[PDB]
Amino acid sequence: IAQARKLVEQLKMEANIDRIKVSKAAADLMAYCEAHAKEDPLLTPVPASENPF
Amino acid sequence: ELDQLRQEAEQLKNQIRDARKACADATLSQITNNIDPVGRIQMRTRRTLRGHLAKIYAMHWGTDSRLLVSASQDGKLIIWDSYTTNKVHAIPLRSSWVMTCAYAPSGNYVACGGLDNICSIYNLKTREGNVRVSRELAGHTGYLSCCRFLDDNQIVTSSGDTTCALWDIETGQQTTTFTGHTGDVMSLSLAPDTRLFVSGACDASAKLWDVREGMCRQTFTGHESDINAICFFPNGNAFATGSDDATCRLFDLRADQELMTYSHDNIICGITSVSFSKSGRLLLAGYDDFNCNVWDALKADRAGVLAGHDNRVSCLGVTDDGMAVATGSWDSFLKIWNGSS
Amino acid sequence: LSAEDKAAVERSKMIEKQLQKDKQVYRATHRLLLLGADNSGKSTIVKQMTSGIFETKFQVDKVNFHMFDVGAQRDERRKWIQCFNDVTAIIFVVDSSDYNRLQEALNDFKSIWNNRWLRTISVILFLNKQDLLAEKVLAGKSKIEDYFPEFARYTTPEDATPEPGEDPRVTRAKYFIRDEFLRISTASGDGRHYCYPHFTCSVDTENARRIFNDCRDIIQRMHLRQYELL
Amino acid sequence: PEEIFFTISIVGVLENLIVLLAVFKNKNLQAPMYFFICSLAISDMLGSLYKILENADDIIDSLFVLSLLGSIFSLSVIAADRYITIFHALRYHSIVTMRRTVVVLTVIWTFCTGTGITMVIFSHHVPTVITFTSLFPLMLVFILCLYVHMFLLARSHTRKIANMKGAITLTILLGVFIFCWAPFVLHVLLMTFCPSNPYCACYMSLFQVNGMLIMCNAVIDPFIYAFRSPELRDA
Amino acid sequence: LQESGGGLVQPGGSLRLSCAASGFTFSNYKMNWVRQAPGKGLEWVSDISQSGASISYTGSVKGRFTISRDNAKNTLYLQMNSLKPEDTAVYYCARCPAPFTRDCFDVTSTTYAYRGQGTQVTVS
Amino acid sequence: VQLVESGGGLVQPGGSRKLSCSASGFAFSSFGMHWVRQAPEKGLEWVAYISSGSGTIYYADTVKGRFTISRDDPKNTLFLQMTSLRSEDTAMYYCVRSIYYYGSSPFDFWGQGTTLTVSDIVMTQATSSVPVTPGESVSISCRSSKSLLHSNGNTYLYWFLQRPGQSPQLLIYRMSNLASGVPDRFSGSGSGTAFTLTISRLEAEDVGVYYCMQHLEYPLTFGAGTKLEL
Repeated sequence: IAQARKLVEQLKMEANIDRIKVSKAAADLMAYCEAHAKEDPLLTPVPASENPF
Repeated sequence: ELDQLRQEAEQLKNQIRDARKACADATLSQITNNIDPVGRIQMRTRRTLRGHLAKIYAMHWGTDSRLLVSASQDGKLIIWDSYTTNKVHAIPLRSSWVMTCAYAPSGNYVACGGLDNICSIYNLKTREGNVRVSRELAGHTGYLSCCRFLDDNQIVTSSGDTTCALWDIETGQQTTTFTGHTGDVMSLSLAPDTRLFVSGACDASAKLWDVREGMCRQTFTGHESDINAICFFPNGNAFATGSDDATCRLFDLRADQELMTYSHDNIICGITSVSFSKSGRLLLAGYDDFNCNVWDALKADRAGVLAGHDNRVSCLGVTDDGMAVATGSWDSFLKIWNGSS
Repeated sequence: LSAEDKAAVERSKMIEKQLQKDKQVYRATHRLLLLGADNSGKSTIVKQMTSGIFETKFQVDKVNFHMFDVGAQRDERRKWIQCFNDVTAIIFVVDSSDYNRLQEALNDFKSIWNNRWLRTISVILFLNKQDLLAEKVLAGKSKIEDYFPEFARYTTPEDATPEPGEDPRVTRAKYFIRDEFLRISTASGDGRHYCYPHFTCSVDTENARRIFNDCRDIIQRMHLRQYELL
Repeated sequence: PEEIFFTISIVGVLENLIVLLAVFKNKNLQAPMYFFICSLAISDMLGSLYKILENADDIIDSLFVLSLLGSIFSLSVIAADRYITIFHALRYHSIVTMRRTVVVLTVIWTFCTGTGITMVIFSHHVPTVITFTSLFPLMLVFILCLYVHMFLLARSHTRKIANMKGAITLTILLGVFIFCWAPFVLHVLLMTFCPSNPYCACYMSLFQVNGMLIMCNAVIDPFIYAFRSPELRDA
Repeated sequence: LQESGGGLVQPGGSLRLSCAASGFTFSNYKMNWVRQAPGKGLEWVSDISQSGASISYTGSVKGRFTISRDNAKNTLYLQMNSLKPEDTAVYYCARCPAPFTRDCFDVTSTTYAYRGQGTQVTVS
Repeated sequence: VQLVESGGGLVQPGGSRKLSCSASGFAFSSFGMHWVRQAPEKGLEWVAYISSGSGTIYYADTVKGRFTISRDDPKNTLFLQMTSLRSEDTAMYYCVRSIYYYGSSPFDFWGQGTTLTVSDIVMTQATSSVPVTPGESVSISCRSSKSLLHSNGNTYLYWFLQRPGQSPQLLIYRMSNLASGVPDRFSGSGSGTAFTLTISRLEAEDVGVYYCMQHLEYPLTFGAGTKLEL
């Protein structure tokens, strides 16, 4: 009844989003990883002088 | 009519599934078949932070990537100087059962909560010298499971009760209540833009919310059991969830599908805490089998193991400068891991 | 090591000393977890021995005991029962007169006994409202064998030691109600934990002494197992 | 031959080396029982280096007692710790802490070193026999009256749940101690009771044989009193 | 979980309930049968493990109804032979929360996630 | 927060007096405490120290033996014994509060002091006096002998303002960080050996004498002060 109406409204509200292609979505993450690759100490180790651990 | 409403809901769900299937032009695995995999990553426990008396449930870094808060079943929130393994504050808690803790971005406050349905806010920089409770946040009907500061006055909570909340600390009211889930909300991560946030709630469902509007925007249903952790990718256009079904998955807020599925058949144990590195190339996940693993986000290759904990890892966080990664576990220890050159 | 860093080390050492005192107090305390049902009269035993967790404090023979009754929480427990690993024991109070709900009691008890994080945790059964059970069969309008068919082939076990003034049928039924739980307990556990049955009424007050005895027994048995004399 | 016994000595000391490597590297096993285990292992070192000394004549036997006193006081300490844990289970974790453990584990070596250095004071005297032949009696009665009494309760608990696996671990921990150390104290007694018997002379002609045991027991003591904890089994 | 296959039947009749399972790694989960009667709450009925060899019943249906598993078809069954006026209830097909576990906690809870819609079964 | 000191005003050459410093309004047991004196018309001079927990105690070379510092945490009182007094001991003695952890503000509170009458890095503050008019930026320079930087990155330089009749205040600690209630006007910048303090807009409440102090290693020493005369 009321719960069914609420579920229908929630589904209708979330069913109207204009999604984009998945390949572009994954290309965004790979572009981010390529862009910020040199500032990832765990991915690429740093000289021990700078490292405080 | 109940039957008519159910039929309409089924039709809407089928339409949503078809729309989701339509946009899946290519997979991340196919695109990453050419990208260079990362080598075997080893981290070697630079520091070990002893002092808790029982299991560690949660921890949180400061925005300076040097201070560190940790919550344990003892009833303590110890703030550590990670560089010197010192101890700057030892906060005696009111309820021994705490499942979450957080560190305010400004460094002035910390939060903690657990079975007591309260998010306690602690003030760290007082004129009288000691730490004190500034505010107890009241309304929930279930165990608190994750709290994350937005500003020094706004915090967001997640409870076992099918509800997340957005509080105003100076007053003590729920400025907005989120009421979309069916199960128990277990995890909560704030997007870097500080306008949207996500949660997984023990019903194989992950839901992105809008802080201002207060309406559930998306609803992702790719898993098979309870979601135990969630973490925003640094872009703010993705998040990753580990679940009791021993699987991690990557969801994108735009595509509205799952991008990858992190699963080694040898792994039968669940997943308990997930964090990311800075570039997003590394997906660190705690598992119940006494160790954490360093997954590769884009390529989905199990390219690292952090096996130094004698019990189940339960919390895992990475600094804001990407220069340290810390794990706490039910062995009452807190090891600060780092790479070597 | 500058002067201010030296003073910081000094402050950390003082915090460590306070933490060591807290660790003494923490090991000197044995924690429990009171499970049950709405009608189990678990609060009635609490009277003798939005807040989501209650806490009962009691001392017997100068030994600390914490009892955490779970208050304003929902029905599901698959997530917050994980928090009670590394607990000395679990107390499960059962109503013995609601035969139409004893089966649900067993179905909760078996999950509690088989939980992965409760795989080394003993349970102290306090079958409650035995006086209320007495009338149920004495002026018997309801037959147990309807809900439980296997009451036919069962009879009173020899090791039974009832107090004087009991109907043999009353004892045969009561020990059967005692026995399905033990059937559940003995099935699995690999000897790492055991179940301790007790018969409790609202008038019984030795419930603290019984917990004392069973906790001492549990610790004795785990130590004897690691030494392998058991 | 000497070579086989020496190789046995290195084999035995390697076991203590790996046990101490397991300790202080697994950050979870800092309970006093494991510190008493490592105290047993240190006495195994000090007893096996005594055989290695065979490869001054006074130095060749000066440390024979300051080590074999540690390797019995430590065993007694383990037995008393276990008895206190079983029979005072609730009031143990609170009372016996790693502050009294430190003082006990220091004083046990302190008395043994004192006895070793006072051994030379009365070397060719009767107290060097009497005091040393005290050890086997009181530290067999105090290691019987604890382990057997624990058995008498591990059976009273097995009934409610004479056990087959109780005797197989009581007779080992006790008979190994006896059928290793008893011959040496018996010889110590015989160099007071029969310096004239040709049979006793034949017995003393096997001094090397009776030393072989008392320096091989150091590769069974870590095998028994040490590597039986479930946590240390993987380590 | 699209539970269906029941309905009106005369006393002593025969029914075969079906539990349409859709994509949750069917061969790795403990499963149960739970029915709620008018004026009553939920109650566990039967239990079959992932191996199809471990079974458990209540006593009220112990010798009368049988549970079964269909791993290849990803389907659960429940056989009816000897209904009685005490069996008038809606029937729900439940799933254990976590895989590869022997503990199932919240199958009969007021609100649960991994449960079927419900199938009506009435005795006349 | 309030520190008040007590003592005596007249004493004959040779003899002893006992001072006091009663704290009221903060966690005294977690704060290290200092003593700083001031000749009738000269600068400050550090004279003692006791840390939190009463573990580490320092002293000045001028009073190395005849002065005794003490502490009473339950009573919230700080003590200083002064035996065999001399003419160089006629000063106004200040009770100074200090804490040390990551990111603290040492020397944050200064009491109002007590009078007393009797019948090593060197830091200089040349240009003692300089006229000031409101609205113009003023920079006060302070010089040190050794580099005040330490390997951990700190720089250990403190600035104080002593208004015509008040008690000193913490303006900036470690030459860069502002204190709790100081206006945002005040700013400090240095080199390692040379230092300065920048007041952007001189208000009528910014007059007095400015003092620079080092905390790199005990003993702690001050400059001669800089008077900004209206």
